[PDB]
This record gives sequence, C-alpha cells and structure tokens, in this order.
Amino acid sequence: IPGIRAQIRFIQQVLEQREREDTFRLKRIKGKIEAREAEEE
Amino acid sequence: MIQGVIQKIAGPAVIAKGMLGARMYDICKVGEEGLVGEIIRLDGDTAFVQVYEDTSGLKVGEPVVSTGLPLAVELGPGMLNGIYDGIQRPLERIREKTGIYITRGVVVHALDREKKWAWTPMVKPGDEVRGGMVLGTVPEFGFTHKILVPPDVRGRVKEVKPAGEYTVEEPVVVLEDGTELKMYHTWPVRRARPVQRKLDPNTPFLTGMRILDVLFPVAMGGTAAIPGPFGAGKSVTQQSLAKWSNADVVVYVGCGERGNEMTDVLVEFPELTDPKTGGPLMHRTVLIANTSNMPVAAREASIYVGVTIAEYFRDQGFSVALMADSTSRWAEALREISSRLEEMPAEEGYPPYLAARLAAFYERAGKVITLGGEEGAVTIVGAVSPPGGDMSEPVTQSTLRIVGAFWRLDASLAFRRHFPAINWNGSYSLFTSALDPWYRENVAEDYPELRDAISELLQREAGLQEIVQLVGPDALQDAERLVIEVGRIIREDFLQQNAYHEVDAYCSMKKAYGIMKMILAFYKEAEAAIKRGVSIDEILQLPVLERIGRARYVSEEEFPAYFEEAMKEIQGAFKALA
Amino acid sequence: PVQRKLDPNTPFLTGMRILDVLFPVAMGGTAAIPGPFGAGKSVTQQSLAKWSNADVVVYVGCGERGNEMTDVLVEFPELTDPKTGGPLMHRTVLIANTSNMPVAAREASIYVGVTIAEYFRDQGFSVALMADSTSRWAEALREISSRLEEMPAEEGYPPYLAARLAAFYERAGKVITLGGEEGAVTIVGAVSP
Amino acid sequence: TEALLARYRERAEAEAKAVREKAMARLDEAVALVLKEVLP
Amino acid sequence: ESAGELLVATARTQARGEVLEEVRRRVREALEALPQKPEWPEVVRKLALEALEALPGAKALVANPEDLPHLEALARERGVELQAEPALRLGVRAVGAEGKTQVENSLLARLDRAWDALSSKVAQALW
Amino acid sequence: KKEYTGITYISGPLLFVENAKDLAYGAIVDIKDGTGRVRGGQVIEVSEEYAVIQVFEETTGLDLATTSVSLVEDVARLGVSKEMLGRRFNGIGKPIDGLPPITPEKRLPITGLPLNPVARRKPEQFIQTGISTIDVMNTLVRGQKLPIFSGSGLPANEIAAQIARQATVRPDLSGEGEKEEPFAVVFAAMGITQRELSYFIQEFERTGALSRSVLFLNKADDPTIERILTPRMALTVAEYLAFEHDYHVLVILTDMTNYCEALREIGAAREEIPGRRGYPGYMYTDLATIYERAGVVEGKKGSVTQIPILSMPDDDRTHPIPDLTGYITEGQIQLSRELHRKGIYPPIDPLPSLSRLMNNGVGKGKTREDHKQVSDQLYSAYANGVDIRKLVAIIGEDALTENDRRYLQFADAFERFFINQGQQNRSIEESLQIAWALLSMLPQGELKRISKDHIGKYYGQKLEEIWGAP
Amino acid sequence: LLKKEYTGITYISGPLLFVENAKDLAYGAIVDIKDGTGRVRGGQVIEVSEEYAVIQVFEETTGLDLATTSVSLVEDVARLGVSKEMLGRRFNGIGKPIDGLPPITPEKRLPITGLPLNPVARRKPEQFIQTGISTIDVMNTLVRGQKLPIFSGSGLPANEIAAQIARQATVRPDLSGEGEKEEPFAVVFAAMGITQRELSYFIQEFERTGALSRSVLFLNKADDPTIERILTPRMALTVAEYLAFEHDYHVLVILTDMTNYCEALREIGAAREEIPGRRGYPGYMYTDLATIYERAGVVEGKKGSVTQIPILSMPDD
Ligand SMILES: Nc1ncnc2c1ncn2[C@@H]1O[C@H](COP(=O)(O)OP(=O)(O)OP(=O)(O)O)[C@@H](O)[C@H]1O
Ligand SMILES: Nc1ncnc2c1ncn2[C@@H]1O[C@H](COP(=O)(O)OP(=O)(O)OP(=O)(O)O)[C@@H](O)[C@H]1O
Ligand SMILES: [Mg+2]
Repeated sequence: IPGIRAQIRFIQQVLEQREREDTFRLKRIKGKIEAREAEEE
Repeated sequence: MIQGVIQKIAGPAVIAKGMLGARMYDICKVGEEGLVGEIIRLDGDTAFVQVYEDTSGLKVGEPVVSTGLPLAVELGPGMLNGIYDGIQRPLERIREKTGIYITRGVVVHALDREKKWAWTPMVKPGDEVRGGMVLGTVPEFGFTHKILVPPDVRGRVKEVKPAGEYTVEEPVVVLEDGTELKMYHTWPVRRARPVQRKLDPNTPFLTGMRILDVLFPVAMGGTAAIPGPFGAGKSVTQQSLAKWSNADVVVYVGCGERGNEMTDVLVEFPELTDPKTGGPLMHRTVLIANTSNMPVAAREASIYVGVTIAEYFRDQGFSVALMADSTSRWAEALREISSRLEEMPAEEGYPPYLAARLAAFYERAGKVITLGGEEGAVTIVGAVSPPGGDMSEPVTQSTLRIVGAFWRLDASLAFRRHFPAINWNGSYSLFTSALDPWYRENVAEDYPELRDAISELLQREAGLQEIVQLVGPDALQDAERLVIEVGRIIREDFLQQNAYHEVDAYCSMKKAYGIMKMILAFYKEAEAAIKRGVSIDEILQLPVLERIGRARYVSEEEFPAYFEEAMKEIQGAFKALA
Repeated sequence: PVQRKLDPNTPFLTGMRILDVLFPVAMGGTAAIPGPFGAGKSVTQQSLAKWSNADVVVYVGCGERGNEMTDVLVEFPELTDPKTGGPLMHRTVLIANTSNMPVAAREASIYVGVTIAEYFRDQGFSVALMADSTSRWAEALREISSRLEEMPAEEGYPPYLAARLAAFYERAGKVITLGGEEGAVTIVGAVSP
Repeated sequence: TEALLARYRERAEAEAKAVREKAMARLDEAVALVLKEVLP
Repeated sequence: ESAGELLVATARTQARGEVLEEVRRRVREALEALPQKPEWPEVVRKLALEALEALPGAKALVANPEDLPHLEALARERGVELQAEPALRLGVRAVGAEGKTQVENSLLARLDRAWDALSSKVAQALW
Repeated sequence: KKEYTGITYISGPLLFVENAKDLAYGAIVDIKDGTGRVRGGQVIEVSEEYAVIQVFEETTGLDLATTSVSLVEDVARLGVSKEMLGRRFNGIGKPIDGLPPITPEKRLPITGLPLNPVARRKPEQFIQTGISTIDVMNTLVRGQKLPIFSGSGLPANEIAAQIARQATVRPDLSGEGEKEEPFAVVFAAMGITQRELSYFIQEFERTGALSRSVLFLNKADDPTIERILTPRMALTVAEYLAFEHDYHVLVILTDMTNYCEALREIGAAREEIPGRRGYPGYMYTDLATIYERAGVVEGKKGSVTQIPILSMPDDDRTHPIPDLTGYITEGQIQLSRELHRKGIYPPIDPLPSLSRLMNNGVGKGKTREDHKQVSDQLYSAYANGVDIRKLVAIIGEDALTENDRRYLQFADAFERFFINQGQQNRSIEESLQIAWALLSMLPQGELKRISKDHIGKYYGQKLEEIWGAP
Repeated sequence: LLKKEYTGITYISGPLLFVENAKDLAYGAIVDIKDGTGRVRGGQVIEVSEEYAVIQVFEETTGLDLATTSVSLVEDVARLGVSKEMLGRRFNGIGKPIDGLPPITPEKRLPITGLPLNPVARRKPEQFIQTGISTIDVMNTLVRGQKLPIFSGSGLPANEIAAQIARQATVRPDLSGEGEKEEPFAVVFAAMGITQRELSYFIQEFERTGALSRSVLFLNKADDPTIERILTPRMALTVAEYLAFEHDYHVLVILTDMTNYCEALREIGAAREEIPGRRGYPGYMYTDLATIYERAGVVEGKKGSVTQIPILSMPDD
C-alpha cells in the first residue's frame, strides 16, 4: 500500500509539471499573438 | 472623481479610456446599469476593470465612474441581526425591493439610512480625540454600541449633537478642523484594523462541547481548523459553536455554500434562543451568506468582510467568534480569480500566494488592547474540505502551519455514526498548555490531571486495540479488559455528543469535570477490585454503568444532585460487591 | 585537434575496489556518477583525484560548495603523489566556481577545464577531468535560455542540452597527438538529479 | 532580591543623568558639525 | 539574574536616544531659522545650480516668490523658466525637458538624506 | 435593421467586423453571405476598432467582399409560453417537430438572475420516480439537485426517460392528503446522437409523456454554442412555469459531460487559458449558474427539480466535472457496471449513492413513518451481504454461520428483486412492501436500526409476493 | 544629497510598475514610491532599459494612480546599518526596531546581498560546538563554520529545538585547552513567516533564560509583506558576517522555517512570469538558497565564525 501510494504521488506530480509547462507555452503564444496584433492589427 | 468611457468589452474584462487618475483596486461603476467592478491594471489613460456582474448588454461609449475607494465595508449601527452577501449587501432589503431575483446593478446601503438611534454622547466640546476612542453610545438590542472615531482620524471636538434620536447619516461630532464624524465609517476589508497591543491568550473559548472544551481547547483569540471529508460533521459543529459558544458577538461566513445548505442556516437561526439573554440568537449574529452562483468577487471577499466586521466589534470591547464555513470554497474562488488573470498555478492549480492570503486572514485573530483601551478578542474557526479527504491538499497544509488547534473529523467514525467525529489521535491543540491556570483557578487544581488521566486511558485503549483485533475482547486478561471497558465508557459517555438533542447539545465545564471524575473514580474502584481478586465480568452488571450512560442527557440544573448520587452509588455498588 | 583516436585498452585505476573490479573505466573513457545528496559523489571523485594513476588531474568545481575546494587546497599539499612521490597538488589543476559565484561562470568553467585537460593530453600525459556537477551547468544553461526567451524542452532545459553534454564528453579519448605522442583524457562527471 | 533591583535602578538613573551631563558639554559642537556638513 | 544590567543598558540606550533626538530638533530648528540671516540667498543659489547640474536637459525652476528675485538671473544664465509656487523653503526644485522628472533641493531633504552618517558622526563626537 | 459590411478577418469560428461599435456584447447577429444564406453569430468582444463574432455552424463559403452582418437582438431571449408543453425545440428555441412556432407571452433573458438566498424555503416534499433504489434508498426531494453519475457504456438515457415517463407527485400522502397539482418535465439533451434522439422521441410519444413535457434536443453535429445555450433555455422555461404558473417542474439535463467539453472548446476558441486538466477556470461558476437555478421559493407553490446526468470520462469520480458537480449538488445516484453486465436494470448501486435532502422529504406525513429506518437497514444489510459474498469465494458456504448465509441470500434477493425492477412503475407503497418482504428474510432482532413498532406492524410478509412474480 | 523624483509612470499591473524616463536607475536599486495619499512604499529595480524601468513594489499596489504616483531613489544597492549594539535587540525583517527602544546608530552600511568568500580565503572547520543535545553532540557533531539544517515535519517540535539550541549553544574553550580565555558567542535568530503565537514563544524563551543579551532577532510575521521575508535571512547573515569577521565573534545563525522563504520566493518568481521548476518553484532556487547558506564559514587569519542551522519543514514528510 505505501509503495502504490508513492507511485500514485509520483505520477500526479509528473502530470502536474507537464500541465504547468503547457500553461507556460500557452501564455507565451498568447503574448506573441498580442504582439502580432499590436504591430499589424 | 475620475470618469471615463468604455473602450472594449470582452467577457468580464472592460477597458475604459479617460481614467487617468484612477487608483489601483478602486471600485468602479461600469455602464449605464451601474455594474460594479475593480481596477486591476492601469495603462496610460486606460484602466482595466473586472466586472463582478455579467456584462451582457453593454456597448462601447457607456460611462464609467470610479468610487475612489477600495472594497470597503460600512461599519456602524445596524450590522447585528443582518444578512449580507460577501460585499455587504443586505439581502433582506434587496428582496424587499426586487422580489425573488437579484436584478443586476441594484444599489442598497449596508446600514439602514432611515432608522433612528438613541444617541447618548460621551465626549464634550473641546475634547481631544484619537483613533478608536468612543464619541458616544447607541443601543442595539442587548448591547451598548460604541460610535468609535475612525482609526486614521485626529483632532479636537468643536461640536457634539445633543442627546436624541438621529439617523446614521447625522454628523454627531464635528472637529475644529471641520471634519464630520457620523455614526458609521468605512474601512477597507484587506487592511487589518490597527490595535494598540496584541496579547497571549489566557482564557478558554468555551464552545459547549466536551471533547473541544476538555481535550482540545481553543483560547479566546485563537484560531482553529475543523477539516473532514464529505458528511464528516463540520457544518453541524460550526452551527453548534454559533449556538452555544461563549462569544458576545458571532459572525458566520458562508462563502460558497449550496443553496439549500444556506437556506438551512437562514431559516433555522431566527428561531433559536440565546443562552445568555434568552432572546433571539440573531440579535448577536451577523450572517454573510454567499451561494455558489453569486459572483466570484463576492465569494473571494466574504472572509475579508467577515474579519473586518469582527475586528470592528472587537474594537468596541466585545469578544467575537468568526466561523468560516468551507474555506475550501473560498480557496476555489481565489483559484478561479487567479485563472481569470492568467497567473501561473502552483501545486494543485492554486495560486502561489494562497498561503499568504490564508495568513492575512487567520493572523487577524487575537486578543488585543484596542485603541480605545479595552480588551477585545477575535477567535476564528474555519472549516476545510479536502477533495479526496486527504490532508495533503494545499489549503489544509497551509491552514495547519498557522492554526493553533486542529479538529480532525474522521470518515470512519462518521460511518459508524460516532458524532462528533473528532479523531483524538489526529486532533491537537497548542493552547492546552497555556489554559491550565484558568481551569485550576475556576474549579480545581485537579482538572488538568484528570484530563491527562483520561487521555492516558484513551492511549492505553488505543494500544490494546491491535490485540482486540486478533481476538475478541473477552480473551484479554482482567486489566486489559478493564481498560477496554473504561475506554468504551469514556468514548460513548464523554466524547460523544448529539447536536440535535434537546439536552445533550450543550455541556458546561463543571458538568464535564464531574463526568470525568465519575468515570475516573469508577476506574479506580474497578482497579482496586481486580487487585482484591474479583472477576471483571461481575463489573459489567452494575447499574452504575447505566448511571454513567445517562450522565450525558441530564439537565444542567439537575446535575449538582445527579453527580453526588452517582458518587455515592460508585462507593456503594463496589464496596457491597463480594 | 588530434591525429587519431585510439581504442581504450588500459584501465583507469580509481583505487576503489567496486569501481576498479566490477565497473571499470578505460584510460580514455567516460564515466557518470549520479546520486542524491549524501550519496558520496564528492568523496568518490576526491578519492579518484588522490589515488588515480592519471598524470594530471583537473578538478572542476562547477557550482558546488566552497568548502569542497578549500579542503582540496588545504589537504592535497600534504598528501604524497602515488607515482612521483612529490606533493599531490603539484599534479592538480583546480577550477572553482562555488555555488554563490556567478551562474554563467559554470558554463565557462566546464569548457576551461576540458581545454586544460586536452592541453596536457597534447603534452603526452594521461589526464583525469573530474567534473563535480554537470547538473549545475545544465541549470546555468536553463537560466540563460529563460533570459533569451526560448522554448524549453523538458523541465525547462533548453533543447540543446544533450548536444552540449555530448560535445563535452566526446572531447575525451585516448589519441595519438599531433606531435606523434600518446595521451588520454578521462571524464568522470557527476550528476545531481 | 528587591534590594539589588532597586540598586540597579539607581545605577541606571545615575547612568542616564551622567550621559545627559556628558552630552550637554559637546552638543553645540555636534550641531555645528551637522550644519557644516549638510550645507553646500 | 542580570535583569538589573539589562535595565541599566536599556536606560543608557534611552538616554542616548533622547540626546540624539535633541540634536535632531536643534538642527531642524536652526535650519528653519536660517532664512532670517542675510546669507540664505547664496546657499539657495548654489543649490539651484547644483540641481540644474543634476539635470543636463533642465527646462524649468520652481521656488517661493521671495526666492525668484535672486534666481531670475541664474535662470537667464542657465537658460530656463521660473514660476512662483507654494513649494518648500530653503531650496529650489527643477523639471526636466520631457516634464516627467523633477529634482528637489530643500535643506530639510539634504538633512534627511545625510542623517544616516551624521548620526554616527555626532554619536562619536558626543561620547 | 442596420447592416455592417466591414469584414476584415475570417478564421475558424471567428470573424471581425469594422465600425461595429453599436453591437452590444453578447448580442446575437446574422451573417448573410453572397448567396443569401444566413448564419447565426454571437458578439464575443466589442471594441472601438472592431467587434469579434463567433459564427455558429461553419464558414465554408464566407468572404470579405460580400458578407454582411446584422443585429437580431441585444441579448439572447426565449419566447416562453404555457403552450410549449408538448413541443420539441432544437436548443436555441427553433421548433423541430414540424408544428407552427409558438406565440410568446413574454421573452425572457436566457441567463437567468440569481435567486435571493433569503427568498428560498427548505425542501420538504418528495417526488416519486417509480424507481425503488431512488424513492426508497436515495429519495428525490422537490427543489433538490440530484445527479445520475454513469459510465461510458451504461444506460443513462433509459433511466432518464423512465424517470420522465414515471415521475409524479403524491399529494394524497401529503398530511391529510390532496387531490392534484400541476407537474411538467423539461428535458434537455446536449450533444446526443441520432440514435438517442430517436429513442427519446419514441419514448416520449408512445406513452403520452410528451403532453406534460418540453423537449430541447441539441445534436452532436449541431453547433457547440447552441449546446451551451440549451441548458439555460431549459431552465428559463422551468423557472417561468414553476414561479409564474405554479408548476412542479422536473428538469433533466442529458449529458453535462458534453456541456463541459463544449464549454472547454468554446473557451479555447476565445483564446482563454485553461485551468486544471484543461477545463476552463470558471467551470465551477458556470455549473453553479446552471445547477443553482432549481430550488423552492417562499410564497410560491411551484418547484424546480434537477436530475443532471454525467457520464464520468474514465469511471473517474475525481475527474473535474464530477468533483465540481459533487460540490454544487445534493447527492448522487451511481450506476454500476457490474450490475449492468449481470443483467440488472436499472443498475443503480445503493452503496455509493446518496441523497442529502432525503431526511427532509421522508417521514410522518410524507411517504411513511418507517421510510428512514427501512432505508438504513437495507443499506447496512446489503453492505454486510456484499462483504460476506466476497468471503465465500475463499471460505465456502459451509464454514459460514447461519446469519452469514441469510445475509448472502439477502444480497442476492436484493439485487434480483429490488434493484432489478425493469420497466415496471412502482409506487412508494410497493417499493416499501418489497423492502419489507426482503428484510423479513432476516430474523427479527437482527434489524437493529428499525424500531419495534414498525417491525411489529410490517414484518413477516411473504417473500412470494415478489418472488412469485418479479 | 538631493532627491530626484520620476513621475513618468506608464503601467501598473499587479506587483510591477513601469517608469518611462528612468535611464539613471541602476539595476538592483532600491526606490521609494510616493502616492497621492502621501504614504511611501518601497520598490526595487528588476529590469532597466532605454524605454523604461520595471519596479517591483514590495507590497501590494493598491492606491497607486498614474496621475499622482512618483518614484524616488533610495540607494544604488540595498544596505543595512550594522553596529555592535544590535545585540540584545529585536527587528522586523526590514531592519526596523520592534522592541520600543530607539533606532541604532549605524557603524557601517554593508550590502545585504553580501559578496562570495574566496575559496582560497576559507579554512577548514575544525572546532566543536556544544549544542547540549546528545545525538547532535555525539553522532552529528556541529562544527564552527558548518551549515547543518534540521529537517522537521508537519507537527514536530522544530521550534522547541531551535530555542533549546539558542539557549544551550556553547563553545567550550576548556576542552580545547589552547591557553586562551573564554571567547565571545552570539546568536542571530531569523524567523520567516512566524505566527504571533510562535513570536511570543521565542521572545519568552530568549528573555526568560537571558540569552537575549547575546542575541540578535530578525522576526518576520506571516501577515507581513512577502518580500520582507526574502530580505530577512540576508540581513541576519549580514549582521553575522559583520560580527564574525570584524569583531572576532562566534555567531550561531538559526534560520527558522526556510519553507516559508521558499514559498515567498515562489510567489515573487510567479509575480514576474518566470519559467517554473520542479513544483512551481523557480529554476534559480538552488542559486538563491546557496546565496543564503554559503555565507557560513570560518576564514583564514580571523578568529570569528558563522554557523547556520536552517530549520525547515518537509512537506508531507
Ligand atoms: N454532532 C452531530 N450530531 C448529530 N448528527 C450529526 C452530528 N455530526 C454529524 N451528524 C450527522 O452527519 C451529517 C453530516 O452533515 P454535516 O453538514 O455536518 O457535514 P459536513 O461535514 O459539513 O459535510 P459537507 O462537506 O458535505 O458540507 C449531519 O447531517 C448529521 O446527519
Ligand atoms: N567512500 C566513503 N567513505 C566514507 N564516507 C563516505 C564515503 N562516501 C561518502 N561518505 C560520507 O558521505 C558524506 C557525503 O559525501 P559526499 O561529499 O561525496 O557527497 P555528495 O554525494 O557529493 O553530495 P552532495 O550532493 O551534497 O554534494 C561524506 O561527508 C562522508 O560522510
Ligand atoms: Mg557533494
């Protein structure tokens, strides 16, 4: 039981890190879209 | 004031041009309807506004006017017996005006501007005034409300309106500087109200519960958390504290409650009676009722509004109790807001400043020497709701690090219908050390030792349960079975309570002490008997056991005799034993 | 430059039984020693530096403690070189970039150390390049990439981390130098996962 | 004992008075130095 | 216990604090009494010159009306405007060409900015 | 009406219109193409420079030269009338049943206003769904929000249609009793397939349940914005009837998973950063604005009840949609795949199911006096039976006590006769009779949670009443 | 000596403030922010360009408006007025007394970010500190010049052990037996995100046992500004280094609840949209914590020392 729980926690953490990275990419694409609209409309 | 016009509407985001001079986090009224919102960004001659209400129907060009002040509460006479939303809107008056729905953009004043108040002045012309002093008193139900001077005010009195009935808007006092001091003042909800000092708690916050008032006490001015899985039993304990607590005023904050759960509080409370006075409970209560469908900003601001009101009543000299129901809901509202601002999540989707907000909320509790020179305290009991029932949630972890008492409700006990579900192994209280003097000086120096004895019995029972698991209790020797039996007695007759019951819902300190001494004396006599060499099986039949069992339901006024009768029966039933 | 790369065929005697018997490393070879804190990376690498059969040892303190550099400075002068009898420090080159020294200096120091080792290789010697933490070099790369506003690959590291590590570790090998002699650079790089 | 605390209180009052007396002799010089420094 | 020594030490600290506060009060009162002497125009002229030096692209000068009769010449010499204002005494402030920057030279400001080291100097001198 | 022609951008579901500063945010527009075909759209962003319009359906033929935009109304409104009873609409109010459009008594905003907390009253009366596992063990109470959590392949649609076909009030039990009161069923289907559409239509038609119900049917191949609007339209009709014509309305929302998926896609189209698991950060608030529109008001005899149906994406109760629904709702009814594959219909698992407001609606004057205790006893007995059932596979029947075998037979009989009722409509009385006939299998005294009065009054009925003819 | 004010404020958004004509604000400068109400908030220059300078307001920016707000310079680099009379005093994490006694007359003003110690300038720690705790003193000995954290848990009594060491830490010159007399010892206590309850406890213990006379306390509460938590350990270590390497003192720095420091660090990092790390913590957290910790040690030719005992709480053990 403790081992399976440790595995569950590890998988949750890795998945959450992946989600954070995707959020960072999305924020950067939104910023770049704003830049393109500002410079070109 | 700064007035502008809308440039752009996109969801709850609005951009207004011409707002040069608008301050950050000021409250603005957007549109013709008057929808309220806060400034979250400034860019040149533009201000970004988050509208609390829906923006459907807005068009570009509509006006936008800045109130000039941050989100603030109106503090003054009329809060008591009031039902508000999370931004201090009187729900009852909104109903009186608008029917069953809350039409968008209705403006109603938090304090009734049409009521009169018997103004009894205390200052006289020429007197010097400093933040927190008492200009005059106003009766409010069974309390003498004090018209404090705003904390950030100074000067000398020019004029004082003579005694009479006046509305809150009347300038009861005028300074030589000409500033007008009315019966109410506004204070931002995110700024803690200044105090002269902060003290170490020394007196208990008697909640009328045996387990809490005996084993896991919380001080007047302490902070407690009451987590638990779904159906654990946290709302019912919140309400029990609100009903029987020792607080002079009670501020109850429902931040994200279900509609029918909020109806329960709204309809039940008006009927209940107050122990101290005997009148309606609501006359000592302020309800903040937010449901899951009210704007996110109101839900976020609920706890801050509650803490500000409690701090006000503290500065009046009273002692207040603030119950935050499902602070997990407030955390979720905070998360939604942060998402709407496109912030970077930390841990389980929460913003990286959740702990800072929880601290800015809980650290406001404490016993103080108010600016006016009178002792007041604010005690906070916040409930938490782990998603999976695991205290690993960020909200629970952040709460642990700041709360002085932890009241763990266990789902296993609840499935056994063991109410309260307070697991004594996981619960803890850091005030237990500092409150002993009060118990010693009020009832007896032996109360702390009896408490420690009861706890030691509970621990001994806990150890042997591994044995009782492998084999039925009957196989254990006399000593082990005796401790198991006294543990069964202690649990079922001292740690268990029914909030709904007519008489078992409240217990006093002396009654709980008496039941403790009864159980411990029974245990000592059984130990003596087992030493003498009698069979424990003979103990199970003694009617004194039933005497212990009924000690929960005996009325308060009936105990001072039931206890002596039980003590005599304890002596006799054993001595008469073979 | 080098004339030719040869095939490592002579052991890099670490002096440690487990490494020297079960998991050997040749003279021109590459080794990695990952482990969590308290595992023994610095002790293992300092032991390599004290007792290895390398002619010259270039110890690179890439983003580690300054205590671990002063220990070398203070103790190695009083230890005896295994293969020439003279003071140990006489065969050692120390590159130190402590934890609280600049960040890009780590990227600088790894290349400085490997270049010094390659020089002594070209002199005909056999060299050991102990890199104390490649993880801190990776972290410095990550920081600078964040400053350039690039796209991270995984855990924030720039996508070219592997190429840089490959170059650094590929500098090693037993070679015939441009001058006709033979030399070798051995790299034992620690990782701080 | 309270006697030692009272003696320490007397010592503290004497020390404060001595500090004031020592200061008064040179406060004018310090003010002159400050004024000369701050001035352009 | 040593609570007696602690009492003595805290009393000494309080006394030194009183001395320093007396020094501050005397200094500020003297500064505010400076314009009573005929030498205040020259110090303010020097201060305005220093402020202009701090602004390579200065555009304006500001001071109270009594200061203007002495600063008009400097403004002409340095090539800038000057208008009366209910500003601070014992100094002169400027404005940058873009208009978004300002520099102030009130003697109280200099006292505030120099007190950090003046306090150590006076403490050393006193005892 | 005015027409705009300054189209400057057409990508995905979005087009930009210049000079359109008179368009109200959220306004509904019509896009007329060069061929005269008209597409609907919604203004999602209004600015001085331009307005952004989310175009329903698709943009397979638009152009920046001939396309034109026009205003339909500043705010989405639905013409609601009592004549909607017995009609089928597409999701944005357009009839799909071939009968003439309705005549509106009034056009109400779709985004309804929040109910004042102080205006509500405590739920106190029960709806008889005709399903024993609900009425007896997880009762449904007027003004409640009680979802049905299901899986990928389970029959949620059948249960929904059965409850719609069988739900009714029981005034005769109310205190001294009463004759009749109005009742209606507003059925909202979101992202349903042609097969499910045909199933719903045939079931509502073949039993007459259409005459007392309003159907909103949003198909999978229909626009997503219509999906977002469908639940709000249904709740608008429900509130209209319930609080202006004294109807007890039962609202069924066929697939909230589809709704949340569409909400996610729409949010992504509007360039909104998702929250946890990719779903919008405001999904909790949207689900609240939907769910919380039920309840019961003070001073009004009408009521609104909700039975949302959520197909958990991977049987995962921790998935965000079920978690938020659990936060906002007042219980849950769980379908079990084991009972489904065993051939039991409806496959409602009593053990994980709940109804928070059950106590309010059941008792003396509402159902029967023994309702609570019978439900509690059934729960405990079934739990013990399932445990012992697992144990038998290891230890065999012989080594079990007589009580353990009795519990085993209780579990089997429960699954076979009480949980498995089929399409038979059961009044509360028949459900409780079956419950007692099953509990009688255990010996009196083993029923610790039922008072002696009720045991004396009801115990002993023959099991053959249901065993003889399931 | 003069004050220069910039009023070209162009953008306020959360914790950031843009100043247009700010070509003379150095990177890492400390600035004051003056609002219409008159109150002053501290900020720091975190980015400077020819277009504008970015200032991170140490507290929330409620009440700032572009029409009235102005930014003035405090100093080029953060500095702390250090003196030998800070002993037996209490401060608040930004260097302001909170004990009621008047401010201290500065002897020097040293940068709070410190400078790295040259590895050639260190010497190996070689002398024993008697913590009074058997396990530490016998099996995990603490050495003058060492950084030896205590890894605590959710409810374990870390604060009790911190106070016990503060009371009982001793140098024990007798066993060294080198002929010299007793040497000076002091304790610098840095509390980050400490509740009022724990603040009262720490004051009670230090004042009760008399270790306060030989102690400097930098206390930061959990309801204080977030960045005042970042500056607490740096100021504490500046005082420690001052004493150790200018007055031959043996200072024992006890930083309590570094978990709070890292949480505040995560908040400040997420303020400025920086790439996150293992669990949302900044990718530069290693370097930041090293900046705090590596300031311990014993230098060559000087007879002072700095020992750190970082007390942290392991999340979920
Ligand atoms: N002290 C008690 N006395 C009597 N019944 C109790 C007590 N505590 C809990 N219960 C029973 O358990 C139920 C738990 O409901 P409660 O509102 O306390 O839940 P909760 O822990 O706040 O859960 P949620 O997260 O759903 O709000 C109560 O409705 C009541 O049925
Ligand atoms: N071979 C060894 N023999 C004896 N002790 C050892 C050995 N290896 C490691 N140790 C012990 O482990 C401690 C830590 O070892 P070392 O300095 O190599 O750590 P590290 O793995 O480099 O860790 P970090 O990540 O902290 O730098 C050493 O101080 C010593 O106590
Ligand atoms: Mg190491």
